[PDB]
Amino acid sequence: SQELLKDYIKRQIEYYFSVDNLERDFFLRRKMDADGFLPITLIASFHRVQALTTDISLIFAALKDSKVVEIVDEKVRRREEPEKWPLPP
RNA sequence: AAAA
Repeated sequence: SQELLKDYIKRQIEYYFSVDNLERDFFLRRKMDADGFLPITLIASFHRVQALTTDISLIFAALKDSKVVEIVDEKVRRREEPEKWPLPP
């Protein structure tokens, strides 16, 4: 239900944080802090996430599971080697 | 917003 919806949200966001996407996603990388973190509310605005939900708690819940990303407070980053990805704004 |  919401469980199915959470799975779609989780895999969509995991794609954004995949190496294959990051190698070409200059916008996302310019919005990273030096440690790789982005506001979860920024990710929430992306078209394919917004299509699935506008419920921020479901977005947080969907990412709690994830082995691809790490959450610290309101921010999210790729778990593996996040500091290699940020770019100048 | 060529899955920012």
